[PDB]
Amino acid sequence: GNPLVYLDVDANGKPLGRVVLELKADVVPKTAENFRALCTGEKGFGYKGSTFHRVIPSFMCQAGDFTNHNGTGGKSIYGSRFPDENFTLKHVGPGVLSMANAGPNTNGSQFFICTIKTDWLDGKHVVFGHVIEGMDVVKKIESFGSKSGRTSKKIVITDCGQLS
Ligand SMILES: CCOC(=O)c1cnc2cc(=O)[nH]n2c1C
Repeated sequence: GNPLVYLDVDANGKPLGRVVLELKADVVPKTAENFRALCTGEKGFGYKGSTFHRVIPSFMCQAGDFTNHNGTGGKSIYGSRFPDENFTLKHVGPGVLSMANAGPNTNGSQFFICTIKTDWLDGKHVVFGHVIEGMDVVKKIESFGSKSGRTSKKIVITDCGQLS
């Protein structure tokens, strides 16, 4: 079946809890596999210890830059970037998991979790899963963002991996 993965998240060094994500490998296998392996760290790099560096209330929480920790970096398990697999899944509401990018076919490791429907990203960002459990953690993260995206607490993925 589709992978279930987890992110355990701290804010200012204290645990907020766990976000569980379903990865829609049935729709976007290459994109799901990238995220799954970055969660386990099995290629020798991944999300463990990295941050939510850009968080905008009433929009989304972005993370996954495990190389530069600021939005300029990250890399996929395939190489630095990989193509947009498809745009079939849509940004339908809070809890959608989608790939950040800097234009067509620039997926790396950065991702975002929506806290609202973000329909204008349909056809531009590859949606590849959604929150199964832990929206409360997502709302805490969101509450530490700002209009500019700068966070007001240090939000760290302390642990991550695959549940199934
Ligand atoms: C994977 C591509 O990531 C981005 O394009 C990106 C990453 N981080 C930030 C912080 C910010 O304020 N803007 N920002 C952007 C546009």
